[PDB]
Amino acid sequence: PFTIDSARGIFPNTLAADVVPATIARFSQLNAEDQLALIWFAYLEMGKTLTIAAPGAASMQLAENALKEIQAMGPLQQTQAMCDLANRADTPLCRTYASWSPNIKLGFWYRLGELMEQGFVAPIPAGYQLSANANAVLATIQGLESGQQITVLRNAVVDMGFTAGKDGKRIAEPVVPPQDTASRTKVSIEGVTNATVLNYMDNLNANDFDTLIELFTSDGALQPPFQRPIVGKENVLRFFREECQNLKLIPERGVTEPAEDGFTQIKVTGKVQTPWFGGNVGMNIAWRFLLNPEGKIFFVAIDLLASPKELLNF
Ligand SMILES: CC1=C(/C=C/C(C)=C/C=C/C(C)=C/C=C/C=C(C)/C=C/C=C(C)/C=C/C2=C(C)C(=O)CCC2(C)C)C(C)(C)CCC1=O
Ligand SMILES: [Cl-]
Repeated sequence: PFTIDSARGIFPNTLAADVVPATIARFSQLNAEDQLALIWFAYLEMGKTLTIAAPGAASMQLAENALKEIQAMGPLQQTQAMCDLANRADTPLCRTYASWSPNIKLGFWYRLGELMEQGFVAPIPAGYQLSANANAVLATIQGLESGQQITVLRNAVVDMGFTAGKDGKRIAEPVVPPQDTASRTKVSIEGVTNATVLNYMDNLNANDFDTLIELFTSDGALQPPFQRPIVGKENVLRFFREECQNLKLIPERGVTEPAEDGFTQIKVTGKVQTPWFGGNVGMNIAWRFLLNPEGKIFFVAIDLLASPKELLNF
């Protein structure tokens, strides 16, 4: 209950899927052309059984100029531009890309994937063979659960490009209006009646970010899977609005324990769906809450779990 960084240690039994950042670190070592080929390979195979949802119209508008610029290049330049993004080179295209929210980056690559499939953007060279390190990285990816697979792909996409400056322009999709109160569903969590946890889940499922943020302490933090804590209401609300639209949280069961100084620690396990895959991918998730004596959220961590065997009382 003293520091955000120490609260990171609550529920230390929770086995997170650290194969995801491990695999991202291996991927990030590879030659840029192998990075592009590997994801092409993974994308094609995954597309045999899982269809990515189409990017939103606003997103496509925001990426359109950059996409047109690439589409106007000769093939060798197209390949160089994509390598620039993978290498995190400092170029105008890489700076534009870095200014984008994850969803806009994902929609940019969604479009390039379609154009490569159609032959209008320089495809991976025919008969391309991955490097020794890259073939093993792909093998690991293809052995993971789909929820882990899609998280590796997102993290590879978000990592590309070049950030120059701390207070650089941030481009994101417009904020969706919250769900009308009448049509809202309420979660049920075995073992957990805590109103702050239930209101957390219900407000996020309704895209009601202004209500959600009011659950937090001023200095409170939210820790997304495999990322550092996002600290204080402005940064956490920013994150909700830019990155947390149209999720479906399906918490199942939890446990509630006292913590030092009248705090309460609560662990919930369940599933989450991203709007990119809808009901076809259910990620296995834990939430770890540290609530102050008044019930506000001092800290919440969201963990991608190593296996369904990490869900409480499987
Ligand atoms: C790149 C590339 C390509 C294309 C690649 C493409 C098109 C790849 C596309 C990949 C896509 C669309 C991946 C989407 C992933 C989404 C995830 C993991 C969302 C998780 C959300 C969670 C867990 C949120 C949970 C949350 C909960 C519960 C909270 O309680 C609080 C909020 C929080 C957010 C934390 C080509 C194919 C063209 C080849 C070349 C190449 O490189
Ligand atoms: Cl998402």
